Amino acid sequence: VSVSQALDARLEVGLEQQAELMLKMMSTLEADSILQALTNTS
Amino acid sequence: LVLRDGCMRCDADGLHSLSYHPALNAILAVTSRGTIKVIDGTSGATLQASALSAKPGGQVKCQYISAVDKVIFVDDYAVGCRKDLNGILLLDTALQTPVSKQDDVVQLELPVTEAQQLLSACIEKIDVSSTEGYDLFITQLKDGLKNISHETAANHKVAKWATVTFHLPHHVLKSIASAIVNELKKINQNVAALPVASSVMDRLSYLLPSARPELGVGPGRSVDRALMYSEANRRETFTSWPHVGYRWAQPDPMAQAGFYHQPASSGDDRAMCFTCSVCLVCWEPTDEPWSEHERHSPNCPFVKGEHTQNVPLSVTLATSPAQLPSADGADRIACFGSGSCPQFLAAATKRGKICIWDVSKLMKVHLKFEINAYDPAIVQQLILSGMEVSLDITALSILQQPEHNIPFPCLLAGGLLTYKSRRTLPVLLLYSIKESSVFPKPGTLVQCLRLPKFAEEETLCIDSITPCADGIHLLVGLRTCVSGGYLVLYKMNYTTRIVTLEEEPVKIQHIKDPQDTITSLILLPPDILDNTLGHLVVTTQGGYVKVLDLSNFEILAKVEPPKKEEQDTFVSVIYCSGTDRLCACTKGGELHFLQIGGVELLVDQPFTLEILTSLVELTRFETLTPRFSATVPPCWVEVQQEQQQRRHPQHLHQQHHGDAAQHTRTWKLQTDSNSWDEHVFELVLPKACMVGHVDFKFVLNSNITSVPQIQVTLLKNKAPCPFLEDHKEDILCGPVWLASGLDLSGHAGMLTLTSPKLVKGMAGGKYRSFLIHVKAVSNLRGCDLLQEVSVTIRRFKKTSICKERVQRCAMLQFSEFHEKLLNTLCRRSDDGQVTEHAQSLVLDALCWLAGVHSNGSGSSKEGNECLLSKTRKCLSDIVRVCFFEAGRSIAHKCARFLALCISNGKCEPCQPGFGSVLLKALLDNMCFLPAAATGGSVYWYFVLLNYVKDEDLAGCSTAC
Repeated sequence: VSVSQALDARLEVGLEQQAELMLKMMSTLEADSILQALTNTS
Repeated sequence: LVLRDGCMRCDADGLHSLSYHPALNAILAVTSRGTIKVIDGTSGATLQASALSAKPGGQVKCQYISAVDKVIFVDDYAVGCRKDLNGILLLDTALQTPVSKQDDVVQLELPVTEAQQLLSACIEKIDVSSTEGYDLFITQLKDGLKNISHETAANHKVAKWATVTFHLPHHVLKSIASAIVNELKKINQNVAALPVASSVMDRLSYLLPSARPELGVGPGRSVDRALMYSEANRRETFTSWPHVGYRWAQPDPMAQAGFYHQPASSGDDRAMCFTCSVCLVCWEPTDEPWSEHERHSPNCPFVKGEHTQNVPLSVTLATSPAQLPSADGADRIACFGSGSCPQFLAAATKRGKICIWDVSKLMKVHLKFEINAYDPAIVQQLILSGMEVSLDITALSILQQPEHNIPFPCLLAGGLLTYKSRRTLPVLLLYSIKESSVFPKPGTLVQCLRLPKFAEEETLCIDSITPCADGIHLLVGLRTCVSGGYLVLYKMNYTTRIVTLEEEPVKIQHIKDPQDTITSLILLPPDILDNTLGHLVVTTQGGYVKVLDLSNFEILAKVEPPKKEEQDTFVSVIYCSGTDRLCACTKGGELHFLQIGGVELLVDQPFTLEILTSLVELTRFETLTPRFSATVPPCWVEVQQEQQQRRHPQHLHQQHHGDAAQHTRTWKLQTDSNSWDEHVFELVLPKACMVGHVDFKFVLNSNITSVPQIQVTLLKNKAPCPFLEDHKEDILCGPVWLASGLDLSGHAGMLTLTSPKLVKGMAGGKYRSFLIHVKAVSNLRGCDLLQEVSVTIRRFKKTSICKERVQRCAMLQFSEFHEKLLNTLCRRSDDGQVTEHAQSLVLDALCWLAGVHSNGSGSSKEGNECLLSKTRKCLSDIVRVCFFEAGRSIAHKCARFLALCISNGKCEPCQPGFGSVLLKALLDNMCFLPAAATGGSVYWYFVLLNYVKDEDLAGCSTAC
């Protein structure tokens, strides 16, 4: 369901790493959702 | 004025000398009877009590050296050297000399936890009981653990410092250890007591000189496979290594990796392993030893981290037997001293024999010599005054030049020359140390400097020789063999290949009062009192603690001795660098702790680009310290250095990102312990500075599908679940959810802990230590899902403007600053027009604020509700400008800002739905979607809409 990992290691010294993680999880979740819709039609 | 910050009674018989260990936050207090008490640096609890004596009747002195991280305990006969073993110092066998015969009774000091795995192995798995002396060893182990079990319940820090001692003959101990390791071989499971018993047999091997075989480092000599379970033997195998200049084939990483040098005719760089015997030759400079060991033998138990017979370098260097300065052992040590060269230590006897040891590596003799009283330099000084001549050594110091050939280190000895004309003449002696315009041999006198005439007239002797911090000056302390002594300041000469001294002293101070006679002196670093050659703190004979400036010898402060419940005179003083206070001991055994002692706001100024650049300089972070002191529950272990070698190789291990990885401490849980809840991690920082955030990394169990409710908290160390209830005012960051810091992969996860209370907590520079408590809210139970935990502590970046802290407090505190931040971001600024770069600056500062009171997660949270309210007031405009007019980088930063606001909207009690109003703003802004400039802003617009459309679907249904 997840096709992307490995955030940049300059992000964890920043505070907003959780926000960029939730953005990446957001994109992967919606990609999985649209692909699951296209599969679940058949 | 120096204030008395509390007092406790340490000993009834009195105290003699003090020493401090900053890496463990412990004060070593020596009593008048020769016992050393280990006292915690902030709580003051007595962690360990031990009596140390190589022979009965000797006085004990102790000293810690920071650069080699070693503590040296000196009594009347032996010196030795010992260092840290997983958080503790082994004291009871620190002054133990090797024995001569096999039937001699030897002492073995063993820490509590691996004694417990030894007990569990000997009871539940292993039958030895046909071996002689087994029952007395079992009785000693039981009695030691039962005596410690009362001490462990009082405090965790007292519990981790305790040690089991055995008193058995050497043959009984080696037979029991050999039977245990043979039984652990034939039972053949990975039991943790096998490295312990291998270490016990290794220590018994070092405890007898004739039990050690000669090193077989030569062509044609077979090396025994029994001796290579120790890492030190693997280190001394590489003395004839032909690839010294190789980057990764250095002797230390591959002696660490289990490899040894046994050269043959088929290869000079031939290296096999100790436990799997894979044979590797033809080393190239790019071969990492751990990677090649895993490549050529992946089935090796040492590569897989299983319990082998491997005795590491840490235990061997932490269990070094004591060495007498002379062979006979009936000689008393006159004086000892370690100066500006931290790797060398010298001691002197009463007749003039000086032995110099090197304490960087394992404790060994570097140089031995005897001072001749008829040296022609001394005879020249005797002649210049115009026959039985005797000379006694009173002080010692080893000098190194501060950083074509580099000049050699040198030894300085304080001598008291006696002659009949009976007259006493104090002289200073300069000697050469290092092995090789005639080059002087080691142990030869280089310069004999005569003290000025008042020392001969008042019959004085040299009491203390200590180099200054700059490496240019030196102070000499004089006392009577009635004037109270002298303080003489000298200058070193660096004009030639040997460090010499100028004949005329720079400054001389007379101690006229005999009550002001110097008993102890310490030199402070210049960086403490910068809020000049340095500062000097001296305890007097009358009990006064005086603070002196080193440049002019003027009394800056004076502390009177306390009154007995007659005055209780201060004896010795030490400076605790972790807590920035002075520990001073009395003759009554009491320890007294002494402490040395309108603005333009950038948020109020108009926001141009320079002000915003300054603001984001306040927001910026960096790594904090090389290592913070931290101790563990016994179920958690400190990681080996080998895992860090897997993270970063050896040349990257130092002064590189390996330093960035050893700011992190990797801690692994074992499954044998009964409790998997209420695990408390105390985090003692070496120096206080403002903390932006701390890290919390962890690895989940792979088998479990869903994560149960587990809390992580961060606490202050005010006094060193009901544990959270007693410290509910002591929390900085609130109890956060573990699944919130989970990564997109369920196995790994990174929690960042910070709060507004954390960034506003460092008011007086008082928060020296931190606490982490983890709790699972209620087979795998508690923290047993977490195989691993890792903590990284980071600070703010230092900025050039004055008064950073009050501007940070106004940054977190002002609602109006947040309102003008988002108002200049709305581009509805009454003055000027905001550039897009200035907008990105505003997003960086604003989202730093939002992250701070997002990760705070407290109860009241006026800042969180406040910033969420004014972002709901202007949400359509921020969506419009960032996702339509700006570039995709600023749109990306706004996407992270809004996603973090979605994150903190659930902790905030949130009566209007933040996702609903964000959906309303985006559905207001759909009609401008063809008019957008860049495609990435459209993409992040649609990404935010993708999440927030799940609340009201009909809006995007109609509008989309």
